Amino acid sequence: QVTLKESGPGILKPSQTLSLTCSFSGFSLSTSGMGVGWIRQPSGKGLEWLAHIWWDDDRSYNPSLKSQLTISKDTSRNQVFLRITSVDTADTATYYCVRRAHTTVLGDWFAYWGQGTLVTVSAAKTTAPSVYPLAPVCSSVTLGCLVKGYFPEPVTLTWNSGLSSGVHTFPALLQDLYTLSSSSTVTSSTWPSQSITCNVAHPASSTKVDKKIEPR
Amino acid sequence: DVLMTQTPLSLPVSLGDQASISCRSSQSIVHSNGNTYLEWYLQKPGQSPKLLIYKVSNRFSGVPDRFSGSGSGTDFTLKISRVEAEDLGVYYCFQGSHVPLTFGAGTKLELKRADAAPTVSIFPPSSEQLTSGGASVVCFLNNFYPKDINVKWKIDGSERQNGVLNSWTDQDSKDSTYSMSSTLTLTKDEYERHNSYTCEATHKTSTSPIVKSFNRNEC
Amino acid sequence: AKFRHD
Repeated sequence: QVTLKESGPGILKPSQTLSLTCSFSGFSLSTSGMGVGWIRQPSGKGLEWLAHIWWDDDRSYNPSLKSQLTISKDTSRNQVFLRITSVDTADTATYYCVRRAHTTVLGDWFAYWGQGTLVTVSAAKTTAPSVYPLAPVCSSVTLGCLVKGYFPEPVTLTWNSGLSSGVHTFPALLQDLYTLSSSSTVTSSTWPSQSITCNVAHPASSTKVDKKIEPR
Repeated sequence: DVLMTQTPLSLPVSLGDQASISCRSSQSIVHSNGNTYLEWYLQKPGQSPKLLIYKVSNRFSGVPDRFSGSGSGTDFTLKISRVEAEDLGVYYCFQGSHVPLTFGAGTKLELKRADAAPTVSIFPPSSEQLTSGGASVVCFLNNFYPKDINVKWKIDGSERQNGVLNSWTDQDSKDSTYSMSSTLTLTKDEYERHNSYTCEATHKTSTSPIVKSFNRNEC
Repeated sequence: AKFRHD
């Protein structure tokens, strides 16, 4: 069975150096024809190839990033490394470790992919969310919650209403900080009579808020 | 770079239906050795890409015979004879002959359902937000089909572009619809300089935009 | 340049 595990620092500041390690098994990079390389994918974006290193230390780099990139190996330890100097927020991505051979027998293709490692590049400090209850403007009613200006991810947002509700919680996005929103749609008889609470947890800032939506 | 152009980038289909995706390259992807390293990958959410097809037309392991590839030079196609539930995801073509190795932008193979108009809800800034000097207006546009929607923010009648952030969900697992949230963020002073706030959406389900609005003075 | 293939 062939395995590939990426490891990295998780969060990194702009201008500092990214160092990535791939640790593999079920094959050796001393096998002539064999190579290991790297592909990245920004959240919700396409795949971009970075570099490939061969059994004999020949490499290819993505030429648009060549001044930033250095690929290396340790065949004895079953490891391959990638260094990206002076990163910026656009270098935020899931980084995949991939095997590829240059002979038919050994598999000339991207068949084996690691599960990938998320690297976030940000100057932000740990910041607790501002949680804002969104009340309807003056047979089913829609309520909302706005979770604004937090770092790092994740936030968990759950609703406490009072029998048949539809929840839409939207993927976070950057504003050096994150913002998320969520809607709940309940029956008319449910509100205002009985309370409805937006529940937000941001573990990194020790944040656990239960926000009641107060009618207008 | 060798540009890999996929057509379309969003392909709705019914189950049982045929599908096909085009891939055209900037240059020939024939290697010096005479082979054509055109590959096709499928990526599902949370998971890494999986190999489907190598060297233009060859099915990889575990790939059912409903899948096929064809083409030569700069023009390629992947086909699925009958689409099944497991086939839904992001398909990428890929060239591996020239440096750098390049993927196309990705093609979302998505589900078809009956048209559904959005449910639109507008929310004024919270008392909480105003207290701390900020003013966001939020618009939820929920459970629509198809995914194409035109959202516009209007303040005192006129369109507003700056300070808008949008978030979209993936196709809903339960009802196959799409949802969208839009937030317009102003300073508190800017917010109190204006009275009429509108979230306006156009969707193929009507010829007239869905209009939701409030008046700051009436809150 | 082109990628390595035998």
